[PDB]
Amino acid sequence: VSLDPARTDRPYLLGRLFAVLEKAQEDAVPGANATIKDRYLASASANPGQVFHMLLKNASNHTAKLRKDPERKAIHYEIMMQEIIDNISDFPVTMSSDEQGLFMIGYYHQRKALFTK
Amino acid sequence: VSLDPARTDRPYLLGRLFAVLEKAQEDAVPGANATIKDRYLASASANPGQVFHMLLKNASNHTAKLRKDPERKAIHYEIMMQEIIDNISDFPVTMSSDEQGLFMIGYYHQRKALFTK
Amino acid sequence: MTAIANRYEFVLLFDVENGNPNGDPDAGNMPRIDPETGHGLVTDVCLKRKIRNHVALTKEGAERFNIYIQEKAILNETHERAYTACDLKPEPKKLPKKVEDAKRVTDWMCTNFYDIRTFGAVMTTEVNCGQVRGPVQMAFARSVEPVVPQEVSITRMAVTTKAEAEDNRTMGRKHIVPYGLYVAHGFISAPLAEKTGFSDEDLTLFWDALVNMFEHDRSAARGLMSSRKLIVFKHQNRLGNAPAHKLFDLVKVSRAEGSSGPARSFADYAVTVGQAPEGVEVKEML
Amino acid sequence: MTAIANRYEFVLLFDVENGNPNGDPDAGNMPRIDPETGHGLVTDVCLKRKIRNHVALTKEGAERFNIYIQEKAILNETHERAYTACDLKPEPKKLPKKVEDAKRVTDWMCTNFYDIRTFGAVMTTEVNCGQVRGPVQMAFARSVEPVVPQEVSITRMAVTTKAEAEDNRTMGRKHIVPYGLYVAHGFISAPLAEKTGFSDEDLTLFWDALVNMFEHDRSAARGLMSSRKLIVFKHQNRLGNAPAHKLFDLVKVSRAEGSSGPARSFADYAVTVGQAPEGVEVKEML
Repeated sequence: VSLDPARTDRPYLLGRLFAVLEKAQEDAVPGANATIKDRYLASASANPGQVFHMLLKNASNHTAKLRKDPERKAIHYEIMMQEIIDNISDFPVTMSSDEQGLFMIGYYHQRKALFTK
Repeated sequence: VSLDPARTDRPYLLGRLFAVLEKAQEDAVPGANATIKDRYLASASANPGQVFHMLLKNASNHTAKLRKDPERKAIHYEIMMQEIIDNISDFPVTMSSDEQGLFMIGYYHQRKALFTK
Repeated sequence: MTAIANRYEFVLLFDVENGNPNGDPDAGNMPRIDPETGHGLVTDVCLKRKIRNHVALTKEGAERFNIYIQEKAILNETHERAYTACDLKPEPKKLPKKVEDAKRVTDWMCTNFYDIRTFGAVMTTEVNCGQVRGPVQMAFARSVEPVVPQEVSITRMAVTTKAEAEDNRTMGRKHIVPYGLYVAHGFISAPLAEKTGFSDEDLTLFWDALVNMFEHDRSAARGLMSSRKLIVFKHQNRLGNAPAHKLFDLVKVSRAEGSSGPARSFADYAVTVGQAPEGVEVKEML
Repeated sequence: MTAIANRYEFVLLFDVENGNPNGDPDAGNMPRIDPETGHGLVTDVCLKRKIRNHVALTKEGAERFNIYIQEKAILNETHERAYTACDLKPEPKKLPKKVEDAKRVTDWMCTNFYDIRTFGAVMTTEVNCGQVRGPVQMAFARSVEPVVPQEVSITRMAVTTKAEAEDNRTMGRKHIVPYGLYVAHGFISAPLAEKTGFSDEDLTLFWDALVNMFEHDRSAARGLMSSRKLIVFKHQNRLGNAPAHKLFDLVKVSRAEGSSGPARSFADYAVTVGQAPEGVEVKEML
């Protein structure tokens, strides 16, 4: 039992997306006291459409920044975003509690994978 | 300890998760009134699918609280959380009276293991 | 005094907001729940307590409307009062060996005490006046959806006791329910009523008590509670014309169109009632 | 000191800017939220605290306006003082068996302490002085819309305590809400007031304190807070004339036209008040 690239359930996809935004941010800005996780974990799971919209602004800004320097990862992450955001039809305003459980699994699963290598 | 780290039985896993959560919380906040057990034991058993996702919020907050300090155990717990959850495909809705018993077992074995030096 | 002459069934609906409806005296003080499903529960005793409270408040000692001084009284005294009021020598463990006076040591009660007339009581006690069954009965209340109890923390200015260890000096807890909707069932029996005299005016007062129960109940922990619906089925003869379970099935509750995940208001639900057989009369506007 | 003779309800509105309205002591010190839906919450306890503060400040300890819960006080001793004032000594666990002595200690306490006269207290400690229910009650405050709390890192140039590297600067933190709008409910009951002598002058003082609450508690962390609206419903009888929930539905709040982004000022909202039923009077004190 591990990460399934084919689950195609919306709250699972949202969890994966969250996890990889965390990872990309990490590489963006070293040395931060607090991660986006610590800041937004709860909110994200309660109000998808609310926040998700917001975060992508900053992510855009960052990837804009990061092309100057020769270093890359971040093109793999931009592709990973672009896959998950194409599979997600739309952003729910809110999720049933039981669904907020499944969101945690997609996050953890995805994280572990990225934890490797 | 009698703990079997390769059982992979869902209720057993759940119980281990519970125990680890409890330990984390305990470490976070010395001098607390009571334990997680005391507050949420019943509910967890009753409805695993509704409570675990709330527990994991607080877990994060505790970890955050901890890690900033030289007592960076709390990184070690998070890795276990990763490992445990990894094996789980989804949360149950309901549990039989039988797996409830199993659930307990897992809890206890893990508890003793943590308390080992 | 003229008893009713028909059988009755009814259904009641009510909800809560950020409150504790009824604390479990063993589980710390958490709300009562179904251990298997997580559905909430409310004891009937609670409801009856409430009704007695309302009656005492509204009637204020009017004749034949006493409430058996249920608060903190020594119950056995009223039995010997019935014995002495009936001119019968009080008998601790046994009723009089005289049928008429034996029943009188209870009929005195029935005349005096409304709640005895309605629910009955156990009276075989260390002063024996017998038993009563009660023409009115109710069952447990069950929520339509699972509930998730919450707990919060409290500070304190000061210290009660000689806590000389020597800010925020103390913790405390509260237990609450974000939202929930409840249902209940009840019955009324005419043959038993004939045995005590439960009459029509009492029935009207009972309806009023049900409508206005919660308004006088405000407290710290209670939160906000209110009643929503009330449907009454009235058979056309002393013995009903249909089974009870068939009637309760005519009422159905479901989510509104705008489901939107967690429920937080009455508006989230839709309520509908079917049509009854010929022998049953349905009045819901109460 | 006659009690009031009508039943009341009211609604209160307030907002915050760049501040923490209530840090609840079990999540670092983050502002409290509903964990399923992301609306913010404030406890009644806080509010009550505030009101006590304001009364103490304004009246300056005038007679019969003392406050019972003072900072780091000891309660048992106040109980004992009441006992001696009514000229009795306490039993280690229970009130005096003489009903009049218990009535005198309780009446003395009620007469002297304003907050007891208004909210009640649990005096069941070693020095037992009884219980009070309190005529005034309040519910939880809930935000109109979801809130998105933000955390701000800060640093200190000076050094706390000596170590190996100690000018090495610490990082501290602040938790803040950008903007938010809250709603509250309350009730007042005449029958309980009759048990304590809660008079109308106390009611006017209560209104005054409620409108001017926030103006004296400026602090580093609290940001900017203010009160916006206050509506009171007055029943024409010692017992109500309509259900409470119907009244609260008369006041609606919604997006002001043209608002697109997240709310950032009071002006982004629109508020209206409906027409009250016949038996109720509606006033806007603020």
